[PDB]
Amino acid sequence: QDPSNRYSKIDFTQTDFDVELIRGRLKTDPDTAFFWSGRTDGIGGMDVAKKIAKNKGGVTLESTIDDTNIVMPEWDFNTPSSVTAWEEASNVYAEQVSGEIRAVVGSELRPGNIWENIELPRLKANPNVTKVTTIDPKTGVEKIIFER
Ligand SMILES: [Cl-]
Ligand SMILES: [Cl-]
Ligand SMILES: [Cl-]
Repeated sequence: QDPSNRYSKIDFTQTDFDVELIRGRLKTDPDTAFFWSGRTDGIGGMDVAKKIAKNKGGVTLESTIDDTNIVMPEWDFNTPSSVTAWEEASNVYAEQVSGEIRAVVGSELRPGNIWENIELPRLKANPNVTKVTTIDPKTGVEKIIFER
């Protein structure tokens, strides 16, 4: 659970996934966490979210995973173990955020996307979250979708 134990490589393509081994590495500083899902007019994805987050002084799930020396299984909608691993990592990341949260959300989302079905409900249940603002991945339009 220690955020400073963040240097030794944890490679989940070579070991069994257990989210409790990375709970500390998934911690974030307040008012920095980003989420993302979907595309607008084809524009979006994990890399657009990473660029937007880093330009605004924040982090994403994937940037946190990379920066803390974790390798996740390749996500594939038809490989159950990788679906479960990403769902659990997303849930623990979301459990631990605080303050003002941002999300790069496209107008077209995949069925079963983790944002609508896992992460956003977790954030609404998180008393430490004070605001959720979406950012369109193509246009940059921002909307406050939740403010407690
Ligand atoms: Cl994903
Ligand atoms: Cl859905
Ligand atoms: Cl997803």
